[PDB]
Amino acid sequence: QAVVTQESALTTSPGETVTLTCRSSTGAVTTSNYVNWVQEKPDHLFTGLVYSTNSRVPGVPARFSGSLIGDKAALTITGAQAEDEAIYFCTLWYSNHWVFGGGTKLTVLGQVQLQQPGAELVKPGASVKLSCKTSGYTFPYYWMHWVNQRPGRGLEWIGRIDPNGGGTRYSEKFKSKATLTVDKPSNTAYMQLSSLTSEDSAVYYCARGKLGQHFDYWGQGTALTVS
Ligand SMILES: O=C(O)Cc1ccc(O)c([N+](=O)[O-])c1
Repeated sequence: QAVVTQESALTTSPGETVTLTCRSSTGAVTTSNYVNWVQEKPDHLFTGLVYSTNSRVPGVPARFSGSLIGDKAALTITGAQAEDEAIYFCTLWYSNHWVFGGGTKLTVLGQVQLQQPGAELVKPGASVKLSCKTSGYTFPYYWMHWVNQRPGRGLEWIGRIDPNGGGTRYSEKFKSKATLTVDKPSNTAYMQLSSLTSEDSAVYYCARGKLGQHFDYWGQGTALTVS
């Protein structure tokens, strides 16, 4: 599997410009990798910033911009603000799966809603169905991705579902673990995990997508603990 590499840490000062980069171990990053940039703030708060290389997510401050610089993708912050101190992840599409970079911790010197329960404790060998209740957009016209993050580990794409017909795609790691469904009348996406083990303990995120536009809005995550 490809490895996506980002600077581990970078420092900027308020009002300066800083550029983060995102490299592919397979070769040059291209627009066919549909690179997306997401921002993590404390307490698992994810915000989509840029999708498909250079499109800014509506509502995101205009000082964020995405581009390709030679071999790699780049996120530039033009006039860093104090609140931009955060972890920035890129993710790349490799024909049939998403791979997240390891994230850059940026130090700054000095309507759409996806709703998830905060936490749930479950027993091993059981199954659990996690919910992602949406609002502020026409739910059938967008896919829903699911992503997890084990403690101290990186982000892993689980899969996605298209509510128009229920078509799914799963990562290799989750292809026999997760079942995605939707309930259109309640505009809710579901992820069921079966045969739970302690290694399933993680925060599970839902994130919106569709062809050409992925990970622009995120749920707050459900911290699932398997005893
Ligand atoms: O948006 C694109 O063209 C990339 C893409 C294409 C097909 C997919 O199934 C998919 N996904 O996320 O599972 C992503």
